[PDB]
Amino acid sequence: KDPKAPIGVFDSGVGGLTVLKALRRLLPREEFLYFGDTARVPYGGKPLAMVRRFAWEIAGFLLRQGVKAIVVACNTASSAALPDLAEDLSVPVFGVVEPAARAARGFRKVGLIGTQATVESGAYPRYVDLAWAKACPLFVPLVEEGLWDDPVALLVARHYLEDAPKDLEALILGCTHYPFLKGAIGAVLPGVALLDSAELTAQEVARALEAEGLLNPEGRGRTFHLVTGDPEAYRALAERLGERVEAVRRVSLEEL
Amino acid sequence: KDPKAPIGVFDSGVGGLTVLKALRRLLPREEFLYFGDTARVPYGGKPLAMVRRFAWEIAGFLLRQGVKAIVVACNTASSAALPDLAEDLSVPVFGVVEPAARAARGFRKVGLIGTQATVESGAYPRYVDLAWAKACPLFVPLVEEGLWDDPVALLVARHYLEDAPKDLEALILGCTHYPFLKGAIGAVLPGVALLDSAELTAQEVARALEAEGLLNPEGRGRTFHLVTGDPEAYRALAERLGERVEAVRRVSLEEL
Amino acid sequence: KDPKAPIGVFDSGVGGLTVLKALRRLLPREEFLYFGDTARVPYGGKPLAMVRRFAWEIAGFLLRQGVKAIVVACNTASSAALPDLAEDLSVPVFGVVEPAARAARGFRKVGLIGTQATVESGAYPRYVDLAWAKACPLFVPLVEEGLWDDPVALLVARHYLEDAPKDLEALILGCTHYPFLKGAIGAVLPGVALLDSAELTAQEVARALEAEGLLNPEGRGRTFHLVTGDPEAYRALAERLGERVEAVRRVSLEEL
Amino acid sequence: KDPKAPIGVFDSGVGGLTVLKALRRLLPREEFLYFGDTARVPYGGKPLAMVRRFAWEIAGFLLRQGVKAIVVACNTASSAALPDLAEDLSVPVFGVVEPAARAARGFRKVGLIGTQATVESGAYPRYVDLAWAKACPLFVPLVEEGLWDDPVALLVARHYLEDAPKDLEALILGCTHYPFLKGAIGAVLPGVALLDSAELTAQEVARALEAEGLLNPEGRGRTFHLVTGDPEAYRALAERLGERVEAVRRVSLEEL
Ligand SMILES: N[C@H](CCC(=O)O)C(=O)O
Ligand SMILES: N[C@H](CCC(=O)O)C(=O)O
Ligand SMILES: N[C@H](CCC(=O)O)C(=O)O
Ligand SMILES: N[C@H](CCC(=O)O)C(=O)O
Ligand SMILES: [Cl-]
Ligand SMILES: [Cl-]
Ligand SMILES: [Cl-]
Ligand SMILES: [Cl-]
Ligand SMILES: [Cl-]
Ligand SMILES: [Cl-]
Ligand SMILES: [Cl-]
Ligand SMILES: [Cl-]
Repeated sequence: KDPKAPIGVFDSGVGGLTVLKALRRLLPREEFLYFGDTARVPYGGKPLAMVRRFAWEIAGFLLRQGVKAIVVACNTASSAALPDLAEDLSVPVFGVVEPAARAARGFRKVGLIGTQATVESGAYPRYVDLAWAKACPLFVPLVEEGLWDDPVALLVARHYLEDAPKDLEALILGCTHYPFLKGAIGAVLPGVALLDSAELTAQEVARALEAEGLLNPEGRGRTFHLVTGDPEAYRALAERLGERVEAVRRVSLEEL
Repeated sequence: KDPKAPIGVFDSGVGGLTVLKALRRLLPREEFLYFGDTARVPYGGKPLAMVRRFAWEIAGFLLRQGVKAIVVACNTASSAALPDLAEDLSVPVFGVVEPAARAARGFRKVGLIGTQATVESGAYPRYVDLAWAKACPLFVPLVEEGLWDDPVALLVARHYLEDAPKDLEALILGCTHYPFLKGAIGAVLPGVALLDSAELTAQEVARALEAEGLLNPEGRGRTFHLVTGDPEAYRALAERLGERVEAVRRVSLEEL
Repeated sequence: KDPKAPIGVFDSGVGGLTVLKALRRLLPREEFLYFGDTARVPYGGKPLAMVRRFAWEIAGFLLRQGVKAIVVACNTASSAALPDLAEDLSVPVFGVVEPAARAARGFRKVGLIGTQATVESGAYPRYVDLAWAKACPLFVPLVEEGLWDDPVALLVARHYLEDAPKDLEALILGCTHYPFLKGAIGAVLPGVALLDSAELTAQEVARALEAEGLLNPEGRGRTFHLVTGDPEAYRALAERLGERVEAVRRVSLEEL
Repeated sequence: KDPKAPIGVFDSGVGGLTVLKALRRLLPREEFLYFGDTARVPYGGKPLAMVRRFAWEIAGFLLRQGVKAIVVACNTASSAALPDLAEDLSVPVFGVVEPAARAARGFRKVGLIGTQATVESGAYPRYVDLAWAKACPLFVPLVEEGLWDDPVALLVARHYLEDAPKDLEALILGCTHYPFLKGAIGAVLPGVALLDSAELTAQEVARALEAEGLLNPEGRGRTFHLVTGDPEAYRALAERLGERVEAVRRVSLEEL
C-alpha cells in the first residue's frame, strides 16, 4: 500500500466533477486522476452490459497509472459495474449508489431519479426499498447547457416529478449532474429531502481511506484530467459548470 | 446496374427516420435499409474526424449488403464525411447538407442551426454564404422526449434564436430532428423560411436516381432496420417519433 | 468462495492446451473455461503493452463468467501482464513464468527460449538469473504444422540452439508450444534439463488452490472452450495437437 | 486529377515489400505510401470476412491521405476483398490475384500455393482453372527467419509440394513472401513455371495507370512507411528481408 499514489475518479464526462469537487473539499492534500470518457458520453442510453465493459477497461487504465483507489463517480457506471468491480479488484473501489442508498434507508418513502440505464438497472433496489423511480433524460443536457436556474428547468422538473407520491420523504439525486438542479427540484418537491450522490460518496471515501491508512497527510493536492475525446471541448464544458481544468491530456481509446 | 437492390440510409439513431419518411413518400416502391448507429449516438458532440470514420465504416457495411445507393440522413455525418465520401465511392451517395444549402442560395440572408459538430465544421459555408449560425444542443433531446409542441420548446427556441439577425430571410434546419420543432421555431422567428433537410434531400435523391435508371418500377416497398445498440430500445424510441419499426436486428460493431 | 466454480485458463490459441492438459491430469474434478484468443494470435511479435491490454480484457470476461481463479497459460501474456495482474485482482492469478523460473534457481547455468516478446520482456530475469536467452520464432509454426518429429525440427533446433553455452544445465521451455519439441531440443542439447512450463505451473496451481481451500473434492471436471476466431478452425488445429474439442463457442471481441 | 498524388500500397507487414520493390523498379517517379498492418499480422490464419473488413478500413485511411490509386499487395487481403473493393471505389484499385491468374491461363495445368485463407477463399478459381491448390503455412515464417536458401527450406518445400500433380506446367506463388523461395521450390518442382505475384502486378499497375493518364512524368517520388505496430520491429524484419527502411511512422489503429 502506497499513500503517495493518486486516487482515480472516473465518469462519462464533465458531470462527475461534482464528485471530484466534493472529494477535493474533504481531501485537499490528495492527488486525483480524473478520467472523463467524453468520446463515448453519454452512458445513460446505452446497454448496461456495454457500460460495464467500459468501466472494466477504464479501471485497468487507472491501475496501470498507479492509483491506490478508484471512485466510480458516474451513477450509470456504478449501476452497471458495482458491486462486482469492488469484489474483483484489490484496491478499494467506491461508487455513488451505495452511500446514498444507505442514507435513504432512514426514511419510509424514498424516490429515485436518474438516467434510463440507472433506473432500469435494479442497482438501487439492491440497497434500499423504493416507492417511486423515474428516468429524467432532459436533466443532463439542461445542466450542460447552463440552464438550471431558468424557468425551463422548473417546467422540465414539473414534467418529470409531478406524478411522484405525496408520500415521499426523500429523493436520491442518482445522477452526476443533478446537484446543479437542487433549486428547481426542491421548488417542485417542497419538503422532500434531496440526497446528493457526490457529497455522501465523498464522505464515505474519506472515511474508508482514513480507516485503512491510505491517506497522505504530507501531500500537495492537485488534479490531472484525462479524456478520450477532445481536450479543449472538455475544458470549455467544464468551465460552463464552474470547474477550472488546468492539466488535461487526451487518452487514446487505443490505450484502453 | 441493379435497380432491384435496396437504398441504404444511415444516421446516428432514430432522428434520421424523418429522412426515411420523406424518401418513402416519394419512392413508395423502393426497398430501404435504414442503419441507426444507436450504440454511438449522439454524433453532435464528437470530434468530426471520429464521425468521419464512423461513416466510412457504415458505408462499407451497407455496400457489403448490396445497396445501389447511400443516403447520409445525419447532418453531422454529412458535415463530417461529405463531399469526400461521394467522391470516393462508385455508388451514388447523397447527404443532407447540399440540397438545403442549394435552396438557401435563393435568399439574401441565410441562417443555420444544427449540432455543435455541424456548425463548427464549416460544411455549409462551402455551399452557401451564412449570415448567422448557432448550435442548438437541447433541441435533439427535447424532440426525443416528446416535448416539441409544449411551452418548454418555445422557451428553448427563444433561448437559442433570440440573437438571430432581425433581417434573416431563411433558416436551414440542419439536424434530423428539427422538422419536429417547426411550430416553436416559427413562433419565435416569424416570417423566416424554414428549410427542411429531409424533404429537400428526398427530392434530390428521387430525381437523381430516376435520372440514372436506378429506380425499381414494380417493387413492393419495405424497410429493414439495422442498429448497433439494443433493438427494442430503438423500436420504442422510433414509435415515440411516429415510426413503426417492423423488422430490426442488431449489427455488432465487430461487423463493421 | 465456491469450489464448484470453474477455473479460467487463457492463451492466444491452441498452444495453451499443453497447460490445460497438465492441469486436468492433476485436477480431474475441476471445471475449466479455456479461452483461446485466436482472432489475435500470435502474441509473440506484438508490442508487450498491447498483449498486456488483451490480458486485462480477457481476465474481465472470465471474471464475468464466475471463475474462482485465473491461469495465464501463455508465456507471452504472462511476461506482459504478470505480476501486476495478480496484484490487481482478488481471485488467485497464476502464470507460466514464475514456477519454471523457481525450479531453475536450483541450477548454476540457466537458458531461456521463447517468443520475441517473452525474451525481450525481461520477465524471467526478475525471478532467475539467465546465462543465455534466445527467441525461437519458427518453433511455434513447426508445432502447429505437426512437424515436431520431422528432421526439419532437428535442423531448426540446431539453427537456434547451437550457440548456446556448453556449460548449460537447464533450459526453460518458455512457450506454450515447446513441450511438443522435447525430443528434438533434447537431441540437440543432451544432458540439459528441460523445464516444462505446463507441468510446473499445473503443480503450483494445484498446490496453491488446495492450500486456499478452493478445490472441489467431489464431482467430475469438464472443459468448455471459448475462442474469439472461427471455432471450426480452432477444432481442426487442436486435433493436430491431440485434443478432441468437445464444447466450443465463439465469443465476440465485442463481448470483451 | 493530380498525378503528383501518391500511390497507396498495403499489406499485413513486410512481405508486401516484394510488391513495393517491383513497383518502384518500374515507376521511379511515383510517391508511394506503404502501409503495413503489423499490429494484426498475419492475415493468412484469420477469417476471410475479418480480413475483408481490415482492407476496407485501410483503404479509407489511404483515401484520407489523398492517394490516386490503391495496390493490395497482400494475396490474402486481395483474396478477401477483391474484386468488390475495386468495384466499390472510384480510384483505381489493383490486387495481386488477377494478373498472375491471367498469366496462368496460358498453361494447361496450373497449381496454386498460398496461405490457408487464400487457398480456401476461391479467389483464384474465379479467374483461372486450378489443377491443384495447397496451403503452405510454414513458408512465411521460414522466409522471415531468413532461411529461404538453406537445406531446411528445401525440405519444407518437399513436404508441401511432394503430392503435386506430376503434369503441372505452372504454379502461382500466391503469397507476398514466396518470391524468396524460388530456389527451393524450383529444385523440388523442376520444369514448372513459377508465376511471381509482385512482378506481374507491378507490370499491370504501370500499364493501367499510364493508359489512364495518372502517371507523374516529372516526379522524383519517395517512399513513406506507415505501420500499425512498432516501427522498430518492422524495420528489423524488413532488414532480414533485404530492405533498408528509414522513414517509418506509427499509425494508430484508432486512426482507421
Ligand atoms: N454520468 C451519468 C450521466 C451522464 C451520462 O449519461 O453519461 C450519470 O451519473 O448517470
Ligand atoms: N442525427 C444528428 C443528430 C443527433 C446526433 O447528434 O447524432 C444530426 O442530424 O445532426
Ligand atoms: N502462447 C504463446 C505462443 C504463441 C503466440 O505467440 O501467441 C507463448 O506461449 O508465448
Ligand atoms: N501477406 C500475406 C502473407 C502474410 C500473412 O499471412 O498476413 C499474403 O500474401 O498472403
Ligand atoms: Cl464495448
Ligand atoms: Cl437517460
Ligand atoms: Cl450538439
Ligand atoms: Cl450564397
Ligand atoms: Cl411545459
Ligand atoms: Cl516470435
Ligand atoms: Cl497460412
Ligand atoms: Cl524510406
